[PDB]
Amino acid sequence: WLLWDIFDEFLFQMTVVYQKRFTGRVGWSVNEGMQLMERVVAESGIEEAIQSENLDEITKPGARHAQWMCGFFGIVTIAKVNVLLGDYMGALSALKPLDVYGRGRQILLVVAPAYVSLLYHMGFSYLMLRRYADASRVFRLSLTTKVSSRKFSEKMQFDCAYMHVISCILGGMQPDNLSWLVEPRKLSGFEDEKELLSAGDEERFREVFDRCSPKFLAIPPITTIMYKGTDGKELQARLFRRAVKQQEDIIKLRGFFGVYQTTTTELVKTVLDVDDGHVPLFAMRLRSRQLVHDGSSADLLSGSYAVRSAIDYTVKGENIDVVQKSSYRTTESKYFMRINNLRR
Amino acid sequence: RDLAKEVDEALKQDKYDIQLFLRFLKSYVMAGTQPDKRLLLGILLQTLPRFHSNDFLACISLVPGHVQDAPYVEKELGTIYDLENYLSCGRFVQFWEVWNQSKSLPAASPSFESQVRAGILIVVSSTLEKVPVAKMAAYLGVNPDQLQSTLTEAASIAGEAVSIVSCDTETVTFAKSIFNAPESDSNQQPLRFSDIVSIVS
Amino acid sequence: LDKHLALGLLYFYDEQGLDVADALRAVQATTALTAEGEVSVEQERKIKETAQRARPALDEFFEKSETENSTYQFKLTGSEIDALRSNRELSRDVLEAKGITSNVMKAVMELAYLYYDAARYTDASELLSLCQCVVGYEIDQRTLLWGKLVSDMCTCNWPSAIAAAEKIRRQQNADVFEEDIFRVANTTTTRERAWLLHWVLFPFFKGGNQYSTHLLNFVFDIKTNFVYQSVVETVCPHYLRYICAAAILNKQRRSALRSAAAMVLNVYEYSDPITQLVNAIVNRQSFEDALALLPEVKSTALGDYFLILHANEILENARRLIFARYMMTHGVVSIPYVAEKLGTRTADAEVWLANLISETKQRAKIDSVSEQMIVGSQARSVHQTVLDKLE
Amino acid sequence: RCNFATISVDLMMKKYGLNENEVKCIINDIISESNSSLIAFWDREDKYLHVDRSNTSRLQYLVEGIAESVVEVAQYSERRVR
Repeated sequence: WLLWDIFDEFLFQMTVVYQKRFTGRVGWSVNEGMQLMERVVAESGIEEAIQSENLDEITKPGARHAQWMCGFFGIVTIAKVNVLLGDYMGALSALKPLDVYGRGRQILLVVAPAYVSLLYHMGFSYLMLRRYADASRVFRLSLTTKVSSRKFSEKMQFDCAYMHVISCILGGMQPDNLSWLVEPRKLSGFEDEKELLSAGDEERFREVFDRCSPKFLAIPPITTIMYKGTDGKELQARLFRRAVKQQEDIIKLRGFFGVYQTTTTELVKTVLDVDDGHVPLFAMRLRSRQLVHDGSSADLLSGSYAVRSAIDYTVKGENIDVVQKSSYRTTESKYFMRINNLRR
Repeated sequence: RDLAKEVDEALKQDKYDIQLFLRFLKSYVMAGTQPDKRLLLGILLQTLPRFHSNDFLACISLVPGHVQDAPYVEKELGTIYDLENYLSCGRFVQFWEVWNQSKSLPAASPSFESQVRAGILIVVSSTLEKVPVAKMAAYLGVNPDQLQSTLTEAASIAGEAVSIVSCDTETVTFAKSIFNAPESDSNQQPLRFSDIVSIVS
Repeated sequence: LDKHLALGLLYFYDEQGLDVADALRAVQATTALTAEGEVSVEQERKIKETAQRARPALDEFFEKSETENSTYQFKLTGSEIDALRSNRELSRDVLEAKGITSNVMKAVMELAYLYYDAARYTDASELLSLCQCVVGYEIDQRTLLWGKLVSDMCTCNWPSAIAAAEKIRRQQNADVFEEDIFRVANTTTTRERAWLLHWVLFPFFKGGNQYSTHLLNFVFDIKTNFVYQSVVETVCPHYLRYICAAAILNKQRRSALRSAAAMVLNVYEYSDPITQLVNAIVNRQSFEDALALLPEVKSTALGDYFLILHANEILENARRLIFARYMMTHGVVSIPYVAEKLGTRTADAEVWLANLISETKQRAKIDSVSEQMIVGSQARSVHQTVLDKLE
Repeated sequence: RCNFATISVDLMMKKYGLNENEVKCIINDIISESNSSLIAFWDREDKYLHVDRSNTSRLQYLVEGIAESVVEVAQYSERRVR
């Protein structure tokens, strides 16, 4: 009754959908709504039934059968894989979007809704692969106007925001302001939060952890029930926590310097003592590996240790030139387009 | 039944495939009455020659908290997990001081020691540019003499070549080098001017 | 609230530190003798610390102690106050929601209650707190208001203090503001201000909380609705000096030095000078003189006035501030002459400067490879900034 | 034109033109700044000012362009309400 009756109804509905999908190929159309709604409901229904392997494990090989049979012409075949991949995500796994992406029936035709669904999964894959640099760039940009990118649950906007926040924190990047009244104060807060996370807090690490573990598993939520789903969440949380902790330590080493990029040995040693309670040759050894691509080990007798980190690209005047090349091209491009709208 | 033999062979003959292992782990996640200690330990002990890799993250996702907790299921998995973290974070010295060889799986892998060293060398080659011969040896537990006889090759990327320095600084191995990952033709001064004049005129 | 003028003189004159010999005609108008315990006695403790001690203090102690053992035995007409005195549980209970008044009256209660001091002081505060909330009571606006002031005064033992801190910013600020037609006049404002200062900054006395330096900064000041007219009238030199010290100790609101500078000048109407000089030179900005002044002032005062307590922090903040300004622009300046002044070997000084830089109040790198501190540009990138602003 | 000053060091007190002062407290307070258009990299050790104003006229030109942009921006804000 209440929650439980609705669960049975969803499980029934999904089983009937899989039966129809296996039988036919024209039981869906190329309307953006149907493919998105089916995916969201399927992901929700798998997650809800966890923890209770007896349902999900019976559902998944029948979802597989429907997946391996092609849809009708259009992106409908891709849509069936996107459902199957979504079911896999809720059942734990996040490395198989690579297999899905490479599939030879999804490079034949690509129409924008199925790209978005694939990209969502691929973004989780990139996070697991620790491709912080690539993920953050894509996520930082807003969604491109095509046909759709959400429809039925618009919590997808928050989902995208959450993933960008995690990728930026990992990669050594952040927002800048350009919006409303709120965004100044918000930006300042974000910067502070990142700094605190690196070097101290406790509470920031807790907040970061709670947001992050959320994305490894993917969301839509289970809908917490006392018994079963609790145990589910506990197992998941511990596994993710240990990994995120290890990543946090690497970030902290990569964030401290003697306010120079070509630090003297003594400055490095002081930074190592502040970072951890060990001698600063033991931790120098750990820093030269948990801070990537450093010439520091070779600087030996030299004492010119370097430890480096990324800096903003070509400088000062070049940044102005890049803007003005864009401006030149835009003036021409806009002129031609304005003429074209009245000449054809 | 096939997958289990493939894990044993992956130790025993020094083979690896991520997708087979990922499937086996995906079977374990879905049905948690299937897992066997030795096979899972084998998967973990084959992630240790494969570092640096996201293989470890894939294992973390697909094996429940209870299973990777050592006293709950009474398996060596947590002990392995600690060793894995020590290898991955470059804490090679710590790994060596808690080293064992009395487990059945290391015995039933010939050349276990060399495979672990290969994993360490992969981590060094990716995240360091230039390493001293002695420093490199201290990561691997090996004598620097025997290390030289392995490292010296005519392709640096297959085995880091000597860059001998008489007196002064210690002899290093090349390995990667200045501006092999910093810069992408950014931050030298701009060559824009020639382009800028041409397109406005 | 409020009052008293002789008491006020005793107060501020001691704080200023010129002398004590002062009277304090008293007692007036805490009460006679009612809560707590006594105001005069608190002043006496401060006096004793300043400079030994004298006849008034002895008199005050006697007054505090008795009237009277017999009266003490007599008090209470029933039917709580007990477990030492109060009924802690009852105090908690009288909010949630209890608000519609059993019997009616606590008129006889007041008569029984009034006694006092002894001082006894934590218990006395607790009892007062219990009386305050009934809530419906009857009796009274003004009597209750006086009671609120007493709670604020003492005890400053921290659970009472944190409670009183919340009460001051909800109650007292509102009370001062009009409407009600027309209250509270100059004396009340001055008295309230004095009590707040005593309760936390650090006179000698006692102060600091966590953190309410902030509270002091917030109230005397802040423009919605304003006064600062009250502070000026009629002639609070000691208060101004204390405010300067507080600003340095805090070390920011946002606006910090500028606000302080404006407040300070107020050129000669009453103007006390040792703290004032440190702040006024620093904000203006001369760097030689300021640096010298800060040790001299620190050593000179102290003086009396121990607590000590906060002033170690003040010294550190001040040194950091002078240096941060000195770096900023300016050079592209070194570093050995910085190290020598602040006084230990070069590396400790370098790391100290690096800590100023690491706060994102400056863009700088330090070369320890030539002992030069180098600042960015950033203050100034001119054309580029404009392009960004437009787009 | 357009600066430089402290020409030299000691002369700066001497010709401007009362002898010889606090020196540093008077000279620093008069020069300081930083508000408005930039001065200084000031080195007090050698008592030499390395202004590097960048620039007088260009700043004014940029100010005119900013001023023109704000009118147009506001004008077009009202049009999109309408």
